[PDB]
Amino acid sequence: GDLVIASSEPTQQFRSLTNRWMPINSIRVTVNGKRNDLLAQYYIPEDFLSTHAKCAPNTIPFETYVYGKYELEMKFVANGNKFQCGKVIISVKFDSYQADNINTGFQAALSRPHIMLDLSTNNEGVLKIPFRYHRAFVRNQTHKTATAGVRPGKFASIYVQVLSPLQTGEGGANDMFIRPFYRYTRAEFAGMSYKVPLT
Amino acid sequence: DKPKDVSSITIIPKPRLGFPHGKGKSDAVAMRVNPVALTSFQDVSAYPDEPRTTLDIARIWGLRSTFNWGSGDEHGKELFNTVLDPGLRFYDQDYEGQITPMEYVTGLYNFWSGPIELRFDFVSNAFHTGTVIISAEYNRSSTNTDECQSHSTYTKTFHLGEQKSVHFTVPYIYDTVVRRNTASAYLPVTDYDKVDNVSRAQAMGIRAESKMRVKVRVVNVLRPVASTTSTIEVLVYMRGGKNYALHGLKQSTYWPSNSVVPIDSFPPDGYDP
Amino acid sequence: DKPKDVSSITIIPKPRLGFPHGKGKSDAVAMRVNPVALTSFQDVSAYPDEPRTTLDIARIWGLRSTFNWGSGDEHGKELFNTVLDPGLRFYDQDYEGQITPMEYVTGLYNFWSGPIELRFDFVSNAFHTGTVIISAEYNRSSTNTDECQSHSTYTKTFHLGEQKSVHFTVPYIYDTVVRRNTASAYLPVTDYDKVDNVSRAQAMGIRAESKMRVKVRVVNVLRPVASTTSTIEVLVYMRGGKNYALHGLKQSTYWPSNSVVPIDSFPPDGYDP
Amino acid sequence: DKPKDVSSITIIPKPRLGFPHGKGKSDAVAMRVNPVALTSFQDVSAYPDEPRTTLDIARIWGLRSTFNWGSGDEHGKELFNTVLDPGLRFYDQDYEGQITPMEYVTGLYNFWSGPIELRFDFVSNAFHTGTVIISAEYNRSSTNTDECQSHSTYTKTFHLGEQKSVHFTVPYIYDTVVRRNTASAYLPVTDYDKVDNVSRAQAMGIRAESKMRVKVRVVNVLRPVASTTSTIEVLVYMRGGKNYALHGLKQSTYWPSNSVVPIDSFPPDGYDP
Amino acid sequence: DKPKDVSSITIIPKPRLGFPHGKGKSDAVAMRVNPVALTSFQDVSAYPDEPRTTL
Amino acid sequence: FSDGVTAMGFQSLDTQVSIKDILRRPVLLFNHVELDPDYTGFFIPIMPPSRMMQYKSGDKETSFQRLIGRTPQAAIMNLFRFWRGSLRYTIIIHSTDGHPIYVTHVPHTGNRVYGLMKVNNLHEYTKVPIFGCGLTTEMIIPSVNPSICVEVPFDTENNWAVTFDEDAQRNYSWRDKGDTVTGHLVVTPVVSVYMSVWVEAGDDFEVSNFYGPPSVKTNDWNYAFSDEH
Amino acid sequence: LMKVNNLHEYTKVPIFGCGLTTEMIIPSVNPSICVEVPFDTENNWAVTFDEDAQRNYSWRDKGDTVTGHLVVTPVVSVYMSVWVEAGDDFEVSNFYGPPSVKTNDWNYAFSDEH
Repeated sequence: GDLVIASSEPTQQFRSLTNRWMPINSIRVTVNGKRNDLLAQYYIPEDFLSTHAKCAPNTIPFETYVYGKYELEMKFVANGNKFQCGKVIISVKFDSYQADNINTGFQAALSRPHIMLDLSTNNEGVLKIPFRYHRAFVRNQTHKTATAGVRPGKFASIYVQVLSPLQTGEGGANDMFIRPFYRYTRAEFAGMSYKVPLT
Repeated sequence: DKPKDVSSITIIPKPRLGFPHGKGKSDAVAMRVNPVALTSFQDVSAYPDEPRTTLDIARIWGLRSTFNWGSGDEHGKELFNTVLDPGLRFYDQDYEGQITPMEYVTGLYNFWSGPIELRFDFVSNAFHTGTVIISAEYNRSSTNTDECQSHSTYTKTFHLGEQKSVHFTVPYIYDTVVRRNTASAYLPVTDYDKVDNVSRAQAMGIRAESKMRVKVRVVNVLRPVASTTSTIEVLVYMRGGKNYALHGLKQSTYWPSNSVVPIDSFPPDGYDP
Repeated sequence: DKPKDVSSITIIPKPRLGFPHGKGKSDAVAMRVNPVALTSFQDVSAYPDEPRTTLDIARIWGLRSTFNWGSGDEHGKELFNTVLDPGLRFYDQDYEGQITPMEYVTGLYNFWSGPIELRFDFVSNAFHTGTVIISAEYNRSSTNTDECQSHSTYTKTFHLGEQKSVHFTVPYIYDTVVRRNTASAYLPVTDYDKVDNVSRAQAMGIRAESKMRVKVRVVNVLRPVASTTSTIEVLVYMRGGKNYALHGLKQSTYWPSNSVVPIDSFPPDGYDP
Repeated sequence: DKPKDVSSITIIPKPRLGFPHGKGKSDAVAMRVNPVALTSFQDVSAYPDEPRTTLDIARIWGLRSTFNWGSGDEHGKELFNTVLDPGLRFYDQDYEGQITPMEYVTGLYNFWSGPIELRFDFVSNAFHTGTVIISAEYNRSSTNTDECQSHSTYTKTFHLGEQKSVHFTVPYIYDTVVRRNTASAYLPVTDYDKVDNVSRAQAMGIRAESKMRVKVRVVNVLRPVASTTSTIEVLVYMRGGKNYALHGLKQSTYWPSNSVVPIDSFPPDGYDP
Repeated sequence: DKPKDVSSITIIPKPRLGFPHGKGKSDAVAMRVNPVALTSFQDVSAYPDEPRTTL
Repeated sequence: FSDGVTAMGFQSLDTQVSIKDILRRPVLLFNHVELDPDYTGFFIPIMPPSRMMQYKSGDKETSFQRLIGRTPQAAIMNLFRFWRGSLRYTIIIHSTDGHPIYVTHVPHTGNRVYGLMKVNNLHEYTKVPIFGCGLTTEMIIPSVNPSICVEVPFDTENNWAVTFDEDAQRNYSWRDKGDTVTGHLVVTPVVSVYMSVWVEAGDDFEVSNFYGPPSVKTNDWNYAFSDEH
Repeated sequence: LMKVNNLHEYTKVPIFGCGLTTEMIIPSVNPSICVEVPFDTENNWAVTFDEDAQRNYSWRDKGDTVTGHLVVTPVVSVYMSVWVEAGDDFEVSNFYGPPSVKTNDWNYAFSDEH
């Protein structure tokens, strides 16, 4: 509805570049973790631009375009031995700008759409993350000539937290890892312009 | 021609219309050009997963409490023991944490009824095994030493194995059709004032406490393999039943204390550096 | 007979009816003999060419600006450069001139949207020739030295020849569905009072400026014959698009300063010599 | 049973109803037994010759003026000369006489339009003979010496003979569709107060005078027989046309001065001798 | 368009309605959400042996 | 390039683009002004607000509201010179008392005045009131309802009325001087009491003879911060 | 209560006679009113709350907490009270769930065992 009106020009999709999976840097899950402590948190799509996956082919169209809508999926993979046990919850929070301090609890994680990873069975989790922002579009990149009134590259936050701490047996592995993946299911881009380095 | 108007009626003047009533009719004056013009929701509207009622908020799973269970814990020992009140967590001390949505929204209504579901998830592997029981006691509590008294009440036995979860429905049997909330309907004390029996004497209501109790006991002790952990942890989730009910809007029991700052006029009040 | 009137209703008294509302119902009292008698428009009525809406006023061509173009002006040089805001001409200085009708009437509404057309007429003969480009940049401005950055944005190249005009549609792409006006919605300062940061601190709104820019560059330099002029002039006309929109009535941005005198009572106030 | 009345409406209280309006609806309270009882006109009613409108009062023939015509009066001489205003007889002096009904009732309305008929009756025998003309001049007056200027205007020549009368229609051609009354719409000065330019400066309106003139000239001189009179008299009657119009009720221009005495309480005030 | 409201009526203001009358009509204001919501007697109601009149 | 899709009716179904609907929204003329019973009464010229009623920096201080020029209605009336039809005024008394205030219409006479004024420079108006002369009138009672909405008609000889002139105070021909108004409204009090007057267009109202935007000036930039500190 | 642009006169230049939409209250007739402020802004949704109210972050996103203002203009110094309620056309979305809370209501009441 808001797509066609707000953009005079039609938006473009890059299914070959976007729909493919893409890993990021791993998550260490220790036995030293307590409840409601962050393993990880991400401000999408900025933390898929600047920090993690800089030279990914998924990040090719984000140079040139200055607006877009973003529906993602995020598959997480847990790998621990059968002599451990622990619970990790991952939720999403739409338009989380100036709202990261509050509703950040595991309770809010349960309330918001989430996935529940067991660390013994070694299950996977799929977060269908649609676009819910308080404008028609989100601004893609910051720029030194751009205005400082609008904070770009943040329409949602990911929150990876201990739901229940990891326990191990006698002489067991003291930690196990989780690898996050992501991909774009609906990526529409408006406002073509000259390319820039990503942050 | 200029004929007279013979028609008349007796009228009772009132200041406002539908001021107490949440629905019905309104005396609203639109600050628009067209008085029948309303805000459009043709393009941007509500999302279908979102709740329409406060009961649908009370149908969300929230972590009530957790508790540990070890191989040293003998049979008959009360692992879990509480008063299942959707009103309050405690009758005797301060609370400060992340309350369940059903207890949060129940804190708004004066009256509640219907069954309350518990889902016990067990943080374990497939090599932990041991039997526990779920007891629901009405009109009386049992002695902690005497398991046999608790066995007589409304119970559900679970055998720990491959499935590391169990659903449970706490029923609703009392003398009344609806139970009222234990916490007060109006508390004007805000700044943590030192309270005496004189201040307690002029309370807006009386805390009609409940002696209903939920207990979980050991039937057969957790006998794990040496290769895995001996002491596991249990998640106790909780939500309202599908026939849960609420009534009588009142002041909120709970209120946010985490990262609260009062507003000020932007930007006269020292915002410009 | 004299029977009682049992009928009654609850009523809410109000001072006026349709006082905020531009349309609907009225509480008007006619100062006439016949209360249903209205002013006739049977013989003398509106002319068909006249506008019915304020958008039709915004569909009139008005000269935004002019700029000169010479044979010395090398390729890549920004001939024209501005911020295309229908709100304000400048963000940084006083304006005093003959504003376009679309910017005039946009100065009344708080919100605007839709494409904005530009028509570039060239004051030349058929013996002037040279190529120019029309650039529309969003979310970022380009460096004046770097033409290649501007070529990436939404452009339209024109070859100067026999036709000495070109139509152009500036699109509308932003984060929001509608943009708000940069100028204030209420300014009680009338007598050009010296303004400080304290006075700026208590503004009714904040000037949400736009970084959108319209630039025209030289592709190929104007190479005229010696017989005609070397330096020509360009008229830049401007109006709202056919899908232009306005909303939210507020105090006027612009206000007449040319030949304004206050009224006085005719003819007690020294009119009779 | 005693059910509640849920119906309600917003109302705007007003002191009176149809107070400015001459027709429509009334808020009258009858000082009778039966409130619908009205005064009967079944037996005694209006007479059919009587006027229903004020225009029918303006269709009655009234003597505007008289003037004498003699055998010594040469050709070209203006016999009659005036400004035909239904508003006022004079712009420059006091009037005191028996005004025509059409000028009387026109003195009530602010606006007038339509043709104005004149009927010239001649007080003569069948042995008086001579030719006269009727001139109607707009936008300009003619010189009294120059008859030829008056001949160019809208004229009607009459040959005096057996018929001692002539009907004439003064047309209505002006810049405006309706002309306004020259005399003031409100004059609070009653007791003949000495008026200065300061008092004239604060008038309620401005006397928009007319330069339209009605003149009657000699075409051929009255050549009577010696047996009859040499100097006859002419009656100039006047009324509004059949398409005469009036609009905008205001204070009366004329007011009775002949045999006016104020009332007093009958009979306490010295009536009993 | 913004036409005038020519309709009018004479009214006599009174403070309360059905204040002396035990039945008829009421000027009651419900302290509820739904103004037409009444107290249910679907399950728990009057007993048939009980008197309806004072006679 | 693509013309795209319009945003009319996206937010809400409250369209304010019509000219008459702008003109039908009321404007404050006189804010908290005195009524003196010594004089005949307060006079209001029957004309819509325009550049005529525009306040200037450092001129003679009138009883009018200053920001009338900067209202949308006056801005629209600075595009058209011709207008015809009835107008609606909303008058508010600053009192609760029983003493009524008579509002009396005056049709097109010729003069053009405003404010509290004596008629013909007399020293008595109670015995000879303007509201009991014959003209059309309607009374206000503060104790019942201290507001009113009167509708002054278009009673004049002209097909259109003059909105504005190039100079307000110029002593040109007096017959064409009076085409700025269609008469006056008269407010007559009992005691010295405050009031306020509002103006809006009637249901029957029309404007024509379009001139377009005159020479303007602004300085609104100076009285606001940007969004970059 | 606040001055606009730090002037020392507002009677000659009132905010209610600038051009904006207005409705007047008369205490002598009816001292209450029920106005309906519309949703006139550029955003698909408005921000209810922020993690800190007094934080000096970017000014364009600062203003998304409101959809404008309502103005009350008196004649003399006089008291009032203001009430808020939802319109017929109103909607909420972007559910977060219950934040961290605190209570002490137990302390201000007797039990039903003396």
